[PDB]
Amino acid sequence: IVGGYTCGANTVPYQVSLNSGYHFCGGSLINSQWVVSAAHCYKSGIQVRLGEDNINVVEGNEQFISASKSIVHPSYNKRRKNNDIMLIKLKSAASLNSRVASISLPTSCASAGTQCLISGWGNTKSSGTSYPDVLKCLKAPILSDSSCKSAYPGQITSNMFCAGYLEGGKDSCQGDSGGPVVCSGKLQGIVSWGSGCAQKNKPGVYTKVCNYVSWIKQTIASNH
Ligand SMILES: [Ca+2]
Repeated sequence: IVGGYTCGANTVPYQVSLNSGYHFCGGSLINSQWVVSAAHCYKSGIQVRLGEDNINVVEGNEQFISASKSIVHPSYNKRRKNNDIMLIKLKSAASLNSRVASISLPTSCASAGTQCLISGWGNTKSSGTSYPDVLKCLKAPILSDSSCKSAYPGQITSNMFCAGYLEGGKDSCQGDSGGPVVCSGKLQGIVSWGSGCAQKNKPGVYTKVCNYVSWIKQTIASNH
């Protein structure tokens, strides 16, 4: 996250870190056994780390649980980043508490101008790299269809929305991928892609979670 602020320990209790001996992507806990992240985050050997603040120090409240299933959308297209969504099933159920909590899936799509909370341990610099110990946060509005598509001619599908700031300076970034965009208490976005980070006229682009709710429900139901 570029241009954000320190969330404070466990204030985003559905934020998880995906770890393969290092932090590489975010995710969102949607029930005690399942995480939503980005398809582009797929790899084998995924460990899910819940209850994190400082990802470099054991502080208490951490729960680490291996992914037992990693399910990339069957239509995920890598070059176009279309359908950038992945479900992770945890080997065992997480213990849910004030510091490890699920986030609700939307019941409808959000609108342009809606203010959301985007969070992550991703790069904090739009020029060069700096990685934070503790979870960072950014409030950002959802942009109009027209603005999103002007920003990224060719590239915007209906499973994508832009959120953030055209003047530059405030964005998600590398390492935030798969992480949450939460608006009015609902998971509406998944950090997906953008051209650099926090660049003028180039806002972040996010997986449109409202289109995937039935797919999410169906995939879980059939992976019992
Ligand atoms: Ca920790």
